[PDB]
Amino acid sequence: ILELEAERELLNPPPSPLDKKFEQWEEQQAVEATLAAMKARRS
Amino acid sequence: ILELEAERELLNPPPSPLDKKFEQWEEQQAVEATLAAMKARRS
Amino acid sequence: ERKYLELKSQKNLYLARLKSAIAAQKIEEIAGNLDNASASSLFERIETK
Amino acid sequence: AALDRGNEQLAREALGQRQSYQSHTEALGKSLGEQRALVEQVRGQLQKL
Amino acid sequence: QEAPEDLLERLLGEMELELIELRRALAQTIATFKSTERQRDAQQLIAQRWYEKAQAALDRGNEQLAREALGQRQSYQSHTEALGKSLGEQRALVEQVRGQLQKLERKYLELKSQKNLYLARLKSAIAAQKIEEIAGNLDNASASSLFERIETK
Amino acid sequence: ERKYLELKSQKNLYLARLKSAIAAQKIEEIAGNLDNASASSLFERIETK
Ligand SMILES: Nc1ncnc2c1ncn2[C@@H]1O[C@H](COP(=O)(O)OP(=O)(O)O)[C@@H](O)[C@H]1O
Ligand SMILES: Nc1ncnc2c1ncn2[C@@H]1O[C@H](COP(=O)(O)OP(=O)(O)O)[C@@H](O)[C@H]1O
Ligand SMILES: Nc1ncnc2c1ncn2[C@@H]1O[C@H](COP(=O)(O)OP(=O)(O)O)[C@@H](O)[C@H]1O
Repeated sequence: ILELEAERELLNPPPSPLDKKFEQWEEQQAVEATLAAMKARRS
Repeated sequence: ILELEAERELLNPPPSPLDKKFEQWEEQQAVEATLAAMKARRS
Repeated sequence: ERKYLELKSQKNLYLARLKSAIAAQKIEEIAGNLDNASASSLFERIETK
Repeated sequence: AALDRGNEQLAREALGQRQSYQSHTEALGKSLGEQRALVEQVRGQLQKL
Repeated sequence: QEAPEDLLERLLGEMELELIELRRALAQTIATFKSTERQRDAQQLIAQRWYEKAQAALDRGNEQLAREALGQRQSYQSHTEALGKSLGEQRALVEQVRGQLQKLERKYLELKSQKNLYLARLKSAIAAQKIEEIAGNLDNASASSLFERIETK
Repeated sequence: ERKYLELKSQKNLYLARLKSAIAAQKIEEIAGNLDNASASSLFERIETK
């Protein structure tokens, strides 16, 4: 099982942890900015 | 193992340490100059 | 007899995992990634054509 | 916007990261430069022939 | 020796075939690296059981019994330490291997992307030589140009 | 028996390293470096042709 899974990951380099950090790091502002405007837009 | 690795390096002279020094020595200004302009271009 | 069942109850589970991964390998190699630009992805081979 | 929150440290990695990509762009730009003027000479031979 | 152009096509075909074999082999290395690590966790779990058992072993005041458990788990701890060191060297070894494979693949393309370009130039010039010798220049007046040979006829 | 496994668990690792380096040597000699200008690189041999 592990033999096959190893081939796929190498042939398709998964995202680097730094890229993962940025992706989630971006979403917090998006939800907070929308939530920040949620209170403002409603009031 | 070491026998083969020895042949490759000799037949393809790897960069000299002085060349390595210049390469990294150059990048610091490039990132700093871009970062120096990053603050300036934004503000 | 008690020991016999504990094996069979797991054999089906392993086969399912094996079928899942083997298929996944088959799918991925046919990914046809556009970025290859080497004919390894059949799509880019078409684009060259 | 990496340091827009004041997160200067994070922006350091990005600018350092993109330099590696820039190296490939410069290498390819030079490679095409010689090819561009090479084929144009070939076309002249075919047309004259 | 053969024509230099013919070798180029054959040589790369061998090169591409070899690379995937390297890719396949490296995967098997990862399997053992992961397999032993999973195996390592099992042993310490067993030692934890004895330690957990030894926690209440003397809870009844039975200090003597707990002596055997703590002495027993030391043997297991030895294997854990031995394996931890073994993985440490393997972990940093394969990572170096992956770099060679990735660099080789990047270097591989830069050759193929140019091979087709060279062949086109070779076919262009070789044909040009073939055309020119059949130029049949009228000025030769020596039968070298087949046209003037006809004129003599 | 305990000593037996410790050997087999490493044999596969050594073979992988051996296959990696042997292939690397095969690739490099076919590098076809443009700078040779001596026909050692098959590309420059073509250029002379
Ligand atoms: N971030 C990326 N993710 C996946 N593939 C990429 C990425 N960047 C570049 N590539 C492509 O991966 C390919 C690997 O080269 P090649 O050996 O021809 O394909 P294969 O891996 O199928 O053999 C390159 O041609 C390149 O265009
Ligand atoms: N300006 C010119 N350009 C090309 N050919 C010429 C010119 N002036 C004369 N010639 C011809 O070139 C020929 C060369 O001689 P010959 O050796 O018989 O032909 P080849 O070069 O095919 O062997 C002469 O016979 C002559 O008639
Ligand atoms: N910085 C360099 N890196 C690699 N090769 C170089 C460099 N500078 C020059 N060369 C080339 O290396 C070649 C070595 O000569 P030669 O013995 O013909 O090739 P080989 O090493 O394949 O036998 C020279 O012909 C030269 O053109």
